[PDB]
Amino acid sequence: QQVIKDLFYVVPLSRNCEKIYKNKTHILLGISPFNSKFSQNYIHQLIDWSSKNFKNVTVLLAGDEAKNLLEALGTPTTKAERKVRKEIRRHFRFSEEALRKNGREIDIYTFSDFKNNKIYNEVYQNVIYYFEKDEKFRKSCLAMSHDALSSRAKSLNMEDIEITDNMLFHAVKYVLAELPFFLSGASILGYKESVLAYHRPWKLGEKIKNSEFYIKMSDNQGYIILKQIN
Repeated sequence: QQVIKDLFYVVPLSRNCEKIYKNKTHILLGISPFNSKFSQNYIHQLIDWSSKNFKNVTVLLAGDEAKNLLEALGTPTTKAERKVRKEIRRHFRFSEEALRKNGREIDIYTFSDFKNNKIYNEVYQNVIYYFEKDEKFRKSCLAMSHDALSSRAKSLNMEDIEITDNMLFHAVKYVLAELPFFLSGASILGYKESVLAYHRPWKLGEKIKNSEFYIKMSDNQGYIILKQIN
């Protein structure tokens, strides 16, 4: 189906991201938790299009710190942990169905699955270091945290809530834990190169690509925005 091959229009973060995308070596599909965009049908579209276009496909699901997003928006830890487990199981089920339909390996991980991986741990340590020591990087990470909480506030219908600093610093643990895959997902997983793919721009990535921090993306890592057009 040429409809499937053209399901998405790709917008690269940088010209280097475009080259990695055009090499079609590997795509990492970021599935955000507690986001109504990621229905069964949409996850199938992502994987169907990825399977026609890329040599290798991997799905990234949220790890343990997804509970922080709920704990910030008024969920006690017990309910938050159960809601995360349920959400990850559903994301896995839909992703596995579509990978299987395409004759693909069931290559699905959470960002918590790499605590014994030296690349993940060392990039994570770098992210934590500059979060503590570079106010500019810290501010950008806290803005990613604000974005994640604002979206779910609207999504769990709670837009009257003030987003406090304590909310931001609790939720930024999610941002810091996911960021190594934005920076170095190919090297963490073991592919020669990769693009992480998502449906929204990554403003911090634009700054990283503008050489604004000592935090850098790996040379073999790109980021693409997936749009759908008529």
